[PDB]
Amino acid sequence: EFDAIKIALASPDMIRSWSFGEVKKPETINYRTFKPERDGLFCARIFGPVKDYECLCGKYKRLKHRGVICEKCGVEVTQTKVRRER
Amino acid sequence: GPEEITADIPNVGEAALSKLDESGIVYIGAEVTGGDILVGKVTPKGETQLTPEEKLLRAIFGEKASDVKDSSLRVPNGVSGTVIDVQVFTRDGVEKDKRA
Amino acid sequence: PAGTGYAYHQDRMRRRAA
Amino acid sequence: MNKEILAVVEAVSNEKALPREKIFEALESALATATKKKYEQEIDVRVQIDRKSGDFDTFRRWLVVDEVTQPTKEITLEAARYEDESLNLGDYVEDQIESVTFDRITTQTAKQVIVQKVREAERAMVVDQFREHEGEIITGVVKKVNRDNISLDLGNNAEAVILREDMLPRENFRPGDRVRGVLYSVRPEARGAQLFVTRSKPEMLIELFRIEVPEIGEEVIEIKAAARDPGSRAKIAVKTNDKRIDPVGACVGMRGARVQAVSTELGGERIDIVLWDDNPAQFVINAMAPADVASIVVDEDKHTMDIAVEAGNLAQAIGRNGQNVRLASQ
Amino acid sequence: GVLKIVKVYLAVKRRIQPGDKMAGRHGNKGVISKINPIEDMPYDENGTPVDIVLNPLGVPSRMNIGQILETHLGMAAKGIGDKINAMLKQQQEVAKLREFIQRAYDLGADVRQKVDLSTFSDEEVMRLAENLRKGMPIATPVFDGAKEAEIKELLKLGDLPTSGQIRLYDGRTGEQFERPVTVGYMYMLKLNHLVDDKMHARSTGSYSLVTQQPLGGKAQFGGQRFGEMEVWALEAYGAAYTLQEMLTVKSDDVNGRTKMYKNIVDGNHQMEPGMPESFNVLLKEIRSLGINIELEDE
Amino acid sequence: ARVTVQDAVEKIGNRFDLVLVAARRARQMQVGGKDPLVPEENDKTTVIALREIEEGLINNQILDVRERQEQQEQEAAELQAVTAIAEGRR
Amino acid sequence: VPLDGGRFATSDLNDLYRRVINRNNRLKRLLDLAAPDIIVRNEKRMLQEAVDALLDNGRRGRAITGSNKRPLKSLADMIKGKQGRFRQNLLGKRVDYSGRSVITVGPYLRLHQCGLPKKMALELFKPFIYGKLELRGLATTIKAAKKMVEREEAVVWDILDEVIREHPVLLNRAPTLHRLGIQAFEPVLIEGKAIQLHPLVCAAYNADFDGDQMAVHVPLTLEAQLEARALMMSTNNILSPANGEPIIVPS
Amino acid sequence: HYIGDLVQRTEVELLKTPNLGKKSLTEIKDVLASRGLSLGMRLENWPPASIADE
Amino acid sequence: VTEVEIDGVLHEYSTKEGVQEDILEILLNLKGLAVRVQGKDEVILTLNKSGIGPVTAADITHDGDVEIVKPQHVICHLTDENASISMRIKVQRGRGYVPASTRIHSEEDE
RNA sequence: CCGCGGCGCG
Ligand SMILES: [Mg+2]
Ligand SMILES: [Zn+2]
Repeated sequence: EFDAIKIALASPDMIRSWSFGEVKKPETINYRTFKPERDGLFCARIFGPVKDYECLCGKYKRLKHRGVICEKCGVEVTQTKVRRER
Repeated sequence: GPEEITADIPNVGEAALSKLDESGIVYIGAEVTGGDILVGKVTPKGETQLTPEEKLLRAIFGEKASDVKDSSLRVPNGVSGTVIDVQVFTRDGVEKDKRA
Repeated sequence: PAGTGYAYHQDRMRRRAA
Repeated sequence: MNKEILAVVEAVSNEKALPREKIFEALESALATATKKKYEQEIDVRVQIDRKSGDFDTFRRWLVVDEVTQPTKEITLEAARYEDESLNLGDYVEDQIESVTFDRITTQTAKQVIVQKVREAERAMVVDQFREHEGEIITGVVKKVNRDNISLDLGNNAEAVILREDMLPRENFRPGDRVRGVLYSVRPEARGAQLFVTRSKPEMLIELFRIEVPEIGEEVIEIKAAARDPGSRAKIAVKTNDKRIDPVGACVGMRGARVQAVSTELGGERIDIVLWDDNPAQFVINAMAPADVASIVVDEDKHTMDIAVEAGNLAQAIGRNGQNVRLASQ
Repeated sequence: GVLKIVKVYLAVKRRIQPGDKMAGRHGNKGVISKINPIEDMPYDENGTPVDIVLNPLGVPSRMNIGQILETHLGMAAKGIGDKINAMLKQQQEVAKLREFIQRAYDLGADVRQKVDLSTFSDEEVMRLAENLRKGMPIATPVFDGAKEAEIKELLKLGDLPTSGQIRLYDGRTGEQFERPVTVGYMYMLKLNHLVDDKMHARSTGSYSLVTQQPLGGKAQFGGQRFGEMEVWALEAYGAAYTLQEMLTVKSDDVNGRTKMYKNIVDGNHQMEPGMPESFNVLLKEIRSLGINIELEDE
Repeated sequence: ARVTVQDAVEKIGNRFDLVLVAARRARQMQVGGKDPLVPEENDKTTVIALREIEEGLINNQILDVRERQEQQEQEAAELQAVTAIAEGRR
Repeated sequence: VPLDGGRFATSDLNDLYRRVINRNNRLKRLLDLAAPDIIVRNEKRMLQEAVDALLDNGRRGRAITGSNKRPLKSLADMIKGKQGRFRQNLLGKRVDYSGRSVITVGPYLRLHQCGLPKKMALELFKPFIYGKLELRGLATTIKAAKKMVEREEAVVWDILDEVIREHPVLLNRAPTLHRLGIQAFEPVLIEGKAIQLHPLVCAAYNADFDGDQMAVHVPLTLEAQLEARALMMSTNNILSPANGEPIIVPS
Repeated sequence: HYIGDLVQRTEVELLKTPNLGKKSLTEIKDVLASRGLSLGMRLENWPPASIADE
Repeated sequence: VTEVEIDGVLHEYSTKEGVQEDILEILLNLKGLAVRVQGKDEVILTLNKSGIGPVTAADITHDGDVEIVKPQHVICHLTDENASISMRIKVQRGRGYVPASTRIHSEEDE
């Protein structure tokens, strides 16, 4: 699905165009309820849900719940595989 | 929560839960094959939510086990043979079973 | 583009990418 | 006493929806079955369990027969004289009574079976709302996909199912569609009872003759016939009661109010109502609409009429597959 | 932070099985190939079947002549015990044994070892003789090996040919070989490199988590690891589609393998080219250093 | 049975073209079933192609001409099918 | 990773990101306090060098402590060296549908054939088994076929013989040297855990019988079998690719 | 006194004594659970026709 | 013999008081034990004996057609005053060589 | 599961 590969230095604006948010907290995972903290090195609104098509608040567990972002958690309703590339 | 050894594993046949004693440890000298179970071990699954089953059946039974995550030790594949020995240590200040 | 795939790639650069 | 049974009965969001003793009877019988399965001797249990004050009890049924039926707690005529000469085939008196059981293994059996009994109580509430009217014009929306049918994760405390022929074939009940109709058959489906939305039956498409016009259901439209194909078309004779006006337009709506709108939920069908009159010739001529009758004859000595028609623009007089003539004679 | 430990000890009575690793005392390393029924191996004129068949062709190449001498001694050694076995079986008087055993231990040149059984006992002598039934054990200091003539002399104490080779008969054939063959009693070891725990195979199981390849090791169902040398070895053939298939479907393409798994059970064998996400992963790591890298087109 | 491919190699003067045409031919047998052009001895389609190519009656262009005539025949058949469907209303 | 007892281990990169974000937070607080220039220079220099270590471990700052005295794995570590990404994971992969064991001689075995343990055949070719039993109708579901094959009914062996009778397999010795270092054969089923091999091929492998191990891979697609039978058959290669000497010498 | 004597009576005729307790009636199910009694067994007097060891 | 049911034992790798051998030596000795039988085909043997001394096949209780070709063959040795040895021996008629591993095909009674 | 070192084999 390609014919050539290009390499170059990046611009911070297009770098943040890759980015979907800034990390702000050094906290990795909440203890005794192993979920990521907001704006941490692991996160859901920045990176994605751990469970497929299940928001952190868990008010959407359905195949036709697609693309919508909850008000309780800014988390999409999509399979976890997107976290490999986001 | 504290993990616990028990003679009870869900979603498995009584053939698997037959070599065990009442205390969850296989008998001395029982023949065993690959894929079999050694000791039933369960870990706190975490409530994290309450369902109508957890609303009522837990209340009806009064048994607060209630839905628990399995972590029992299973025979690794390929190896087979006979159990020769069971050795157990418990941390000081902790209860002990009959085989001890 | 060395072995049997050369015959495919021979078609590949001929038909398109040309 | 335990009083946890009383608390469960007074939970009571799901407890009060069913009977207050629904948990003390159905779930108690499920627990008794789980305990009997947990017992190597499979004693049939007629659970004498009550949640009046917390005295959770049980009872083992005798299953009294002339054989070893329920042999763990069986009775026979070999003790009939010891049972006051009342032992025969059929009785299920209390042979014994259980007391209590924690039984974590039977708690797994409970997660397998008593949870299924909670689902069965949900099914009992589902059947009480899927066809609560015993057949009426209700709507339905599809949310689940199933093969060889059209599933629907819809309301009415249950699911819904649409057959490939009971619904619109070209537009099945799927994500982005809705159905409306009447179905008096609501049997036990998978994972509990379910409703039935089928917008192709006569009670779905032909029933629009009294729901489409502004005065159709108010006994102001004498709809003499209601014939319609499943989500395909319709050509039926609908008149006006005690009005003597042309009700073909009334059944078709004013400026397109009931022509393309009477079967919107049925799959988007195109229909054409017929006309009628006080004479026996105009009705026969119009019942096969579109039909052009230049002559008419009828015999009163036999059940055979002569509705003459042309053949140029009268392709619906005879019909390629019975589209207007079939709904004409009736 | 731990409540209890449960230790289980389990035991396996594991026997020999062809393909195992076998060796002696002189670097004559080898592997068992086949086990055959008793009658197939050659047997002497006295009916006794030989146990081990070894290839003589390892001898002149590796210059391991010493094992031949050890074989001659082993044949010589077992000869002593057998006659002793014959003597004791027919319940002879102990003095007949004594001198015979006295013949054994005074044989050879002026060795420093001197023994006299007449000073030992009677019943202890009988007990030693009974313990002696399985061949009279011999030893030699490292740099003091007994001469060949001494070996022949000890053979003369036995009743075996001087040269140390016997005519043998093959069960399949039933005829003498054209050249007599040397036989004897070898001492054989056993090695922990068992074939059974070396054997391992993997159809399909878990994968890595950081990337999506199968693991290694016989434990936890590891797979074989395909190295680079043999990648160029396939590249030496025209093995284009084989290399692409093996490097994409059965290694990286998560969606691809699932489709093929559906295809295989359906009787289809059509490969689906995909996108190696390990390359994508590496791509993102390259993207991690703030240097833009991208794919130009489709 | 079949042991080598030397006959097919001397027939089609390229080892690489051989495998390509054989793979195509075996594709038309295994998927979208047709008949073999030689009696078999209870073997899969892979060996069968080697028998077929070594008998000197399949090459690359033979497959090409057969496939193009088959596709134009099925295009014509689709044409009469569409015309018959249209005439069904007529 | 969820290790025992709810303890979690992770890559060193997590620690680098943690220290970097912590030092950045301290710096951005120090912007608001308006600390004297001596203080802020220390903050910016340790932040800069921590970022440097995140890009490349230990080259200047000697961030050699993850586990004690074990250097932390940096992004430069992630690519460089044998254990990086290219040589470790891209040119060489790990594959399924493969096995390994020790070798042995087959005297009755023809040159274009290889020995094969039955157990590897049953374990390996099960995807082919699942389809054919469903084709025969003996099985009904993948669950049914999987359960049936794991109790080893006597009927499965006939189907397994059928699917293997006309299928090629690959043999490869781990110390791979040259083009003959991999061959292809038509397997035959032999009981045991060893692998029989035609001895004339052994000279080409330059492999002894001292306990050498080698591996098996299996092609899947039609074109894969066609390439295997066209090229990597032993009968195809009887001359050395290096020079015109034969490679089938009795040894 | 014989196991075929208590089984000489069938699944009806073995009610010659009502002095058995409530648990004994429950214990009578064990005879039914034995698959040889309380099912209609009828020996000759002690032994049945299939209880011959000739 | 094909299987043994030594009383005071749980598995062949444990031991029992009063025996100066281990169970494996017992197994190999009875492996080297030979019997004669004409009529019956799945004969059952047993032995009960106390006292210090050698143990021979002649000490086995005999039967009608069950015979011992070499009655002086040593079985085991007892050393303790009160070490009553007891077992029952299961002997089968057959042909050829078969390993104990292949008995796993039973899977329902063993 | 994540990796460092050691040993052994080829
Ligand atoms: Mg070697
Ligand atoms: Zn959520």
